Amino acid sequence: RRLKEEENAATLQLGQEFQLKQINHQGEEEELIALNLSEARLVIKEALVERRRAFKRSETREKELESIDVLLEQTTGGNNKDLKNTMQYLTNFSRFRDQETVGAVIQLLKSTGLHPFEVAQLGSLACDTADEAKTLIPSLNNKISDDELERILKELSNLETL
Amino acid sequence: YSSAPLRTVKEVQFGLFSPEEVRAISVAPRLKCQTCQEECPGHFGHVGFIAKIKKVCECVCMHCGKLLCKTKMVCETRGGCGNTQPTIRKDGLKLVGSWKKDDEPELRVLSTEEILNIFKHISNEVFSRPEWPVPPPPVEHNGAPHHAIEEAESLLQFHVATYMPQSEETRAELTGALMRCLFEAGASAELDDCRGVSENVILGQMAPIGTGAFDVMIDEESLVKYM
Amino acid sequence: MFFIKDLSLNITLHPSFFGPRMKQYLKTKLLEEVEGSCTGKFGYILCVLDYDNIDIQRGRILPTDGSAEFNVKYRAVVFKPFKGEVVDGTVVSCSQHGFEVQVGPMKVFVTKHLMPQDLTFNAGSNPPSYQSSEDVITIKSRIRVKIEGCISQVSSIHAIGSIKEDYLGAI
Amino acid sequence: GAASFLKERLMEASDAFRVHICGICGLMTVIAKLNHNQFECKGCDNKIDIYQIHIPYAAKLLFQELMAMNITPRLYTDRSR
Amino acid sequence: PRKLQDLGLKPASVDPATIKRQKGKITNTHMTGILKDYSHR
Amino acid sequence: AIPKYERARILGTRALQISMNAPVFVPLRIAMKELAEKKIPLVIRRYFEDWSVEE
Amino acid sequence: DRPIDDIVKNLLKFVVRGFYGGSFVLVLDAILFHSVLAEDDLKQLLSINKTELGPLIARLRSDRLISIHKQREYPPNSKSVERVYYYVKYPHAIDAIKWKVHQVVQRLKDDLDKNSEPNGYMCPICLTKYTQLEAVQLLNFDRTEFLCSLCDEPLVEDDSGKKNKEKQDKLNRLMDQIQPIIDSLKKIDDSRIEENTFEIALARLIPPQNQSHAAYTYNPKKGSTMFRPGDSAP
Ligand SMILES: [Zn+2]
Ligand SMILES: [Zn+2]
Ligand SMILES: [Zn+2]
Ligand SMILES: [Zn+2]
Repeated sequence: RRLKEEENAATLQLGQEFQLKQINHQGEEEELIALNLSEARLVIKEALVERRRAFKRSETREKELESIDVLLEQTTGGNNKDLKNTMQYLTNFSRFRDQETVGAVIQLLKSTGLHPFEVAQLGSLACDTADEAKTLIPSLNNKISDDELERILKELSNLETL
Repeated sequence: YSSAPLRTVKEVQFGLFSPEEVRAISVAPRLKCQTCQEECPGHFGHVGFIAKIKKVCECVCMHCGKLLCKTKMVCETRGGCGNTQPTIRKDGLKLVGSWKKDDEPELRVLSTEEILNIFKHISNEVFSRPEWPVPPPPVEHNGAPHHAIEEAESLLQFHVATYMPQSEETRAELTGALMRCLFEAGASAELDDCRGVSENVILGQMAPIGTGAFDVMIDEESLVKYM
Repeated sequence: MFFIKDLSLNITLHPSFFGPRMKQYLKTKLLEEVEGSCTGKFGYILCVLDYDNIDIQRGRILPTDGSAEFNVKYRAVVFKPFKGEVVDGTVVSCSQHGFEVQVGPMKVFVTKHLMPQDLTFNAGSNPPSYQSSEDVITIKSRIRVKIEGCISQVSSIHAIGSIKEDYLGAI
Repeated sequence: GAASFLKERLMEASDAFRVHICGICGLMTVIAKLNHNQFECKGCDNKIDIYQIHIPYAAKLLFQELMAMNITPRLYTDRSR
Repeated sequence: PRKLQDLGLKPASVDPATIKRQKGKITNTHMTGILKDYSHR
Repeated sequence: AIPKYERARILGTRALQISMNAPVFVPLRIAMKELAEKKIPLVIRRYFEDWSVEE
Repeated sequence: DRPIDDIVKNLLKFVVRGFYGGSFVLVLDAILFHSVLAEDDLKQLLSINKTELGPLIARLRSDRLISIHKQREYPPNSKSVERVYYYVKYPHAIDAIKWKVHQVVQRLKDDLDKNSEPNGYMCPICLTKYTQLEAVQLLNFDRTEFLCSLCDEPLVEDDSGKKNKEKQDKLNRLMDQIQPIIDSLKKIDDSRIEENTFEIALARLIPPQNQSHAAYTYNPKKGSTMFRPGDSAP
């Protein structure tokens, strides 16, 4: 008894597989995990080093990029071109390097109560004024005041590395 | 080679096309195939229910589409119009309704448009409705007196009615609409579980009889201990 | 956008791998088949997290094929582009029709009709580039783009970008 | 009770055909451009819910004949009841 | 009419389907007929 | 999964695996020998109850 | 004889003249001057044969600006004959006009909206239209041109980019030329119009000819419970 809403980031209509509420493999309800570029970079590299450690058992941008590239080749198999482009893109477009900086950013933005998608954009796109954020992220409209967004953006730039 | 997952038919859900779906399914050389440039299954393009249609008309009022049943000859105006339902008879490929006066009874022919309109007014909701595709290659505007239009419609209706061991496995070895046989299954939106031998034979999949009454899994607990 | 998604997959093992170490081959198949693959429903599946905790349910032997089908549950980071989202990337190709912006494992195509009227294509500069009074867009130039539409096929994703709106274009 | 032999005779030794079926509607109305690895069932506007099944060519003809007969045999790859 | 109402325009017509189509022996013998029946007042 | 013709299919199923260069822990004759010594790493999922061929 | 009837009559006359040809005006005006006209009488009035009157009556019936009524007649000294009468059903004509006007305006509005969208692409050889999104997945390995799947030939851009102002002008012209209909419809909606039938239409009857064969009367069969489609009014 089943037969035949277009996806739109601005309206927070992310589709069917990326709904706000998710069910993990344990059956426990969980909140959709959306990662900013800095958070995603840490997650990918942390998994790669752990994978490298398992296999063995059985900083400026240039040096980090080379270190990531060598690690990627060692701990990945064939058809890894997509991941190579991703790590290069992530390293050259992130805003927070260390885990402590990322942790502070998550703590800061978790008090806003916005959608997981919107908070990920905030930590992924650099903005100067609330007007720029509002036009770049339409979902923020009628959800957060300009004064609240202005202080958040200023604080976000405070913790930006270098 | 196809990238789509390979599955087995677990259910056959009979139904009936909606006019929207026929137009949506239709792709129109478009039926090398010009539609897929192929392997080509065949692309569609754009009489057995006369007794069912007659029964439905008798079982419901022919003006408001509200349930009355066949013997009833009054709407019993509960919401209703109060009109006296006619006695419907099947003549050729047409339905004729007769009204008894309050002195031969009045007679007229229930036009297919009238029947369709009434059926649309009647309150499976998804797969088969009372109101409800050119096979692929592998398989009134001006004048037109009523007599001419009626003859053309009759001819069109008549034409439509007329138109309607090679493997080691075998080497070592050596109640559903489909099982019964289909029009009735589509009308009732019959769901066939394909649990019988006939359904699997038709669909060319292993039957659940003999060597097929179970599944052979692979166990890793024994594999580790075998070395 | 990047996500962490709980996914499932149906891996198939040839009978040649039916040894006491078939689980190891399943992990290798999962990495060599899923990582880098573009699933249009879930996006570019990038990396697999918890590589030592993948769930391998009991396999099922196909009737005639002889292989064993395994239902594998894993956690992976997947990049899914959405229309109306703002992304940053480096231009990789330029042409009269438009230029391509590389965003992670995805490429965003910006057509002429989606560019401001001020920008004009010019092949005189080597390589060819789009020149405007305020700046010039060419290969290796950082661009901020807004995805105006995505066509997610079964195993392929393509998007069209726009830079006409305010606060977009070169950074 | 030789199911494997029965399937081989019906399919391997006779007409065996592979078709693509939409996951929303069970009809075999999926346009599969396999060269470019693209599938689409126009009518459902979907491209990520396509399954492929192996059925006898006679079965494919019977369903298409039923389809041309105003009968919708919707093959489904999962159970409901 | 239904489509017009949904579109927000007042329809001047209506669906035709909504239209509605609409003793014991008398001992007093010799004087049975002359008298009229004044049942009510 | 309830907590804890078959011979024909198991022999044929393992015979196909052996013919496809599967490891031998002991093609139809090889499968029969494995069954005799209880070295067929398969479980029959009777329709359900899973029963190991060894037991 | 309320002014509402005159207003509706003006709306019908303007609609017929503006959206139909010449002979259509002749046919509908005759049934507007005469409440009900027989088929034979209408032919004599306009001096047009059956074939010419065919398309006119059929087209006007399709848009429901006119209604038909068939009844059996029993002339005193002739065989029974089924006669045809034409008359205007105002509630249906107004509703049909309102919906048709809305559809035309909506269609032009949709066309104007669509034109502002990106042009697209089409293949010169096979004449297959590719959208901007669809063509972006067909570009060759060199990222130079879009290649048709069927022909493997470079695609060519679509036209209609410069027609943006043309559609707006077309929409402006229609609304300027359709203002009388909107004003008439507003007045009609303000008041209420009773449904018209053959019997009611006969009241405002002006006989066309001295000795017309058709009898402009209505004598329904006594005690006939039979009901025909589209033959009843509130
Ligand atoms: Zn084809
Ligand atoms: Zn009724
Ligand atoms: Zn479909
Ligand atoms: Zn072409």
